Amino acid sequence: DQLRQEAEQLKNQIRDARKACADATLSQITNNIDPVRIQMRTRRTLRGHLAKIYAMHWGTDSRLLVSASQDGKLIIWDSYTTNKVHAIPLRSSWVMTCAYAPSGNYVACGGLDNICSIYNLKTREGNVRVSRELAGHTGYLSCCRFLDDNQIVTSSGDTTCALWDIETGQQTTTFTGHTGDVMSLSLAPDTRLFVSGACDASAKLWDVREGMCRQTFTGHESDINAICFFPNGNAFATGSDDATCRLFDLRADQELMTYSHDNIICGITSVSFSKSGRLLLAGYDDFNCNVWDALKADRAGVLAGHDNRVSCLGVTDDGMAVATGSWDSFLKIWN
Amino acid sequence: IAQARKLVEQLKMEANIDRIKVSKAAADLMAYCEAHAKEDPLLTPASENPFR
Amino acid sequence: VQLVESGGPGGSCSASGFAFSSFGMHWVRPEKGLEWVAYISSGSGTIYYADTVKGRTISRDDPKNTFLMTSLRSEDTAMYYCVRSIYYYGSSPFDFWGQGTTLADIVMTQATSSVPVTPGESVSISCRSSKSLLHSNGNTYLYWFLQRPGQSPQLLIYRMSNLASGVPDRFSGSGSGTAFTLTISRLEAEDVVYYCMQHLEYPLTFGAGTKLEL
Amino acid sequence: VLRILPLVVLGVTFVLGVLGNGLVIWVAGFRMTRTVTTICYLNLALADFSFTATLPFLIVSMAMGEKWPFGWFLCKLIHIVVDINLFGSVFLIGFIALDRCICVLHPVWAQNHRTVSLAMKVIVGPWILALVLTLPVFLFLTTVTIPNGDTYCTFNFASWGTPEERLKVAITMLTARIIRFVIGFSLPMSIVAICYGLIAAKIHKKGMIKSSRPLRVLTAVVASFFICWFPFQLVALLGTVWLKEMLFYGYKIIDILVNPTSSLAFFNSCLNPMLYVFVGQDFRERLIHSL
Amino acid sequence: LSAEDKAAVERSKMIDRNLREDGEKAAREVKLLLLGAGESGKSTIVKQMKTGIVETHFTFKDLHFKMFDVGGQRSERKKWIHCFEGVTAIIFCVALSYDLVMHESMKLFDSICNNKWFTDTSIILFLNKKDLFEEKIKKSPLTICYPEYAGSNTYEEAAAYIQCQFEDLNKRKDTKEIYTHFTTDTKNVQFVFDAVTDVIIKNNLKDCGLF
Ligand SMILES: CCCCCCCCCCCCCCCCCCCC(=O)N[C@@H](CO)[C@H](O)CCCCCCCCCCCCCCC
Repeated sequence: DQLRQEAEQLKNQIRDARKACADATLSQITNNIDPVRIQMRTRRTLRGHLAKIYAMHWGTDSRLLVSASQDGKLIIWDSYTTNKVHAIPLRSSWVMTCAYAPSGNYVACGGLDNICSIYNLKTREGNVRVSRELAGHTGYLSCCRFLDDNQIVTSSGDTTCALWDIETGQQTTTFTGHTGDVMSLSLAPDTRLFVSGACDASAKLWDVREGMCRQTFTGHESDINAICFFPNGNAFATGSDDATCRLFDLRADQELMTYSHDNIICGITSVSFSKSGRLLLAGYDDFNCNVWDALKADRAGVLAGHDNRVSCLGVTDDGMAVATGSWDSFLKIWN
Repeated sequence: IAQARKLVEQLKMEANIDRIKVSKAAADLMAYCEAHAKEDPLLTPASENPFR
Repeated sequence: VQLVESGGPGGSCSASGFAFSSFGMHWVRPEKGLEWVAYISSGSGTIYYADTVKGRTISRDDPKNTFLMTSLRSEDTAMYYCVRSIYYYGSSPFDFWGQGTTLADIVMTQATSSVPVTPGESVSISCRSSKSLLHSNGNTYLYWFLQRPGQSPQLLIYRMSNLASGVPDRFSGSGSGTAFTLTISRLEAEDVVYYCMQHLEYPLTFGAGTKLEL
Repeated sequence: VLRILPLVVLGVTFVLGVLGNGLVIWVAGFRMTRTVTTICYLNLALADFSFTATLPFLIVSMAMGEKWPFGWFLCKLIHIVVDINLFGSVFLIGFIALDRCICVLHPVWAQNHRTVSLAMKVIVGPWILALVLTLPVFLFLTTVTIPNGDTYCTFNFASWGTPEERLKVAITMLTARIIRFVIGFSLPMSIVAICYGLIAAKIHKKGMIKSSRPLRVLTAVVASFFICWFPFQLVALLGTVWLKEMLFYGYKIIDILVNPTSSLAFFNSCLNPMLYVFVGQDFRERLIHSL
Repeated sequence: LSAEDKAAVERSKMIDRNLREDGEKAAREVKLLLLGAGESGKSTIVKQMKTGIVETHFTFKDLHFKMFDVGGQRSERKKWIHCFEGVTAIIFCVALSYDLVMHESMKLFDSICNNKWFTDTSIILFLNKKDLFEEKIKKSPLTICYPEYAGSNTYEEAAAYIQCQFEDLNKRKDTKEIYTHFTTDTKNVQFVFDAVTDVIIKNNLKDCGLF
């Protein structure tokens, strides 16, 4: 009724306000910036997965890395010696995400079973066992990310995100503003805000404290699969099944730069930044990964070392590597 | 309906947010890149990297 | 986390509470000192015996989660000790020392025994080794064990810098090259001899030990 | 002809085998996931590759007038390699036929109990049998110097010298080595024919013979194992049953044709990759994407 | 070289052997999807077997089947359907018996059969509620959903046309074989076993080169 007219008026107000701030685009501003053509190479192959690899996450020490694959396997590796450290047997092989806690004590996993399993690594007994099972989520998990050793946020195709309390096991904040399926998720360094890109073609910056959505961006034509924070905390880039990546600034609330090429018509599955927020690394599903200069919006490198879709990728906190896990069942560390 | 009112409030809260001109935001973006990429290995390697 | 074993002239570890099948196992040897006995790893792949008693036997069973010599040599009259050590990145080998029972290569010299120490004061214990204890990977190998009187040894500082679980944060160890040290800041009554350990080579020599009188 | 065509066929087999076997051990060897079928193809490629690497020595020996210009150790090693790997190929052909027959006829079992571990623990059986059947090649071969100094490369029994007993042991141990045929043609040809006819019958009766692919490549393999091994196992069979009349009198037809049928027999080694590995579409795509 | 990293590579090789052993018994159970509109008795077929994704495993003639039911997920299908790339077969359920539209099921089949993740994966179609369909078609013409043709109004005729249409939804005919069926049907799991054995034989012939 009148609200529909009111809703349209509010949307028009938002659009006009957004258009007002557009002082300039990254093209003109960054024209006076030197492009990075980096070409990493396989320094280690991490074999031992017998099925598709969807998830990886880098440990905080830039030394260990965890990989979740359809083999019902969550392998904790050693990036240098390649000697596998742990092999956690997941009780639900349909995993779509994993996360390595900042303190290294815990590791996250989750997937079509829409149960966020928090596994405990450092225990008196040698084995690695599951600590908590975060349930009550009517979609499928897509990305878990630890805030501390007791708080984790999980996004699902349940049109909802959630901040939990691993101690009590009960969802303590529900983030429900979207209208499609939330496919990605990433935490700001402050661990006070986080972004989630959904199948609505929209991304959203939320507020873990207040318990309420803060900003919604719409710059894409189809499902979003990846989103990751620019390490300064107030920007984030994202990738969509429409073969395009876009950069957003949370304070500017607008779209800033686009990353696409005419030849590529494939999809995107993971996006991560460099340590300095200069290299935008994105895992396309044309059987290889891509590397851009986010600021200059120019193609700068290809990680073509797989025979299947490059699903997940991550960059160490030390910044001295990048690990890509594709559907070829092989992790690959590049430097 | 109630869902319409909830959506109206959800857009209303986002209406009054403060914003800055994209020049300043892009300036911050490239500042954080240039003044912090002297250490980034994937840009300029890691003369003796631990992945040798 | 619970190792109890049983045993005793002329002729000749019921582990519980942890995943034995993925842990290495040793043995360690009179009211004088301690020295290495044998070794085994997960899966019974690599077995090192002690040079002094080479070829005279260590053997494990994982489903049983537990066995151990042939000649009653004079030096064999001692108190043998049972330890576990899982070897992966960032682990704490020799973490748990069992109670134990009764019955060339790098060596460490201390010669600093019998240092009298009072509560509340800070104390330091030295440790000199023959060669350098630093593999090329960056790890310095020294496992500062404390032997409280009438009790099994305990790990304080594994790999010569890291601190093991349960140890209060007052303990700390350092020292590079060959000469090492262990430091206690605010000594307490339950901190009354200290034993070094090398791990670069197969023979796990210890060193004499420095008793702290209180 | 009958003195030049064998050399040309042997050389063509050598070069084609080297190339194809290298392709199989480089694409199916390294650049493909390890499975039972890949194990069998890689082992067969390795067998044929060792054989075709030994092949230039054989072609030089034949061209130089049935001689051995190379050293005694070189000739001994090359004949050991040929004897081990020719049997390796002719046995791994039968092994792959058995694998395909047990995968098609009995698929439930071939899924429940056919893993890479079993494949690697049984694939060395043919190699062990090849070693057993090639021991009488290392044991009773040495360089023999001709009175004219030609120093040909044949068998000898001087290490075992009484001409009566020496010649008796010579004849008996040369007519014992029937084996080239009974366990070099009868077993492998029988296995290939029976197993592949069985799978053709099974995939006809059950239906699902959609295109003209199956009945083509399933008879091409039997034909390429028969029309390229049978003349050797007829000439050598005859020789092994006419040893007397060829060693005392000079039936010169049989010896007059050993080189042609030898070239035809060796052509199978070069043909095998183009018949077991390149046929599969997945391998073709993997090779195309590899290089 | 190695001091205790020599004991770390030992742990690595031990758990690598454990992974390989698990994969041997992981690639031993035949994986099998299950889909449907929701009114179709996929619940019925899983009930007759000798939140989130539902797992069901069973045995028949020493072949371990593992069925995956996902209809409990009311999310975007184009995001979790690619995870089931390696499934040997897809059991599809369509209810022959017009409560709302049936056309939705036909649209679903086109979205599963012609889906790019299932070009070589066979679909075991299942027309359920055969008894109700027979007792229903007399009371209501088949034209209400099939204006084009209703034909003879006996079950052996109308169901023949529905089956013919569903086969005709095959956007590709070279690879996929739609082992259709009807289902108290006690010989059902045997039919799934025959179809899966046929698919396994076809795959073995494919990677053996004979296809
Ligand atoms: C002190 C006195 C010392 C002795 C003095 C001389 C002894 C008296 C005369 C004896 C003659 C021998 C010595 C003469 C020297 C050579 C002259 C011609 C000899 C001659 O006719 N040689 C024929 C037959 O012997 C031919 O070269 C034999 C080849 C090997 C058998 C295999 C059959 C072919 C199969 C080919 C592939 C096999 C490998 C694949 C296995 C699957």
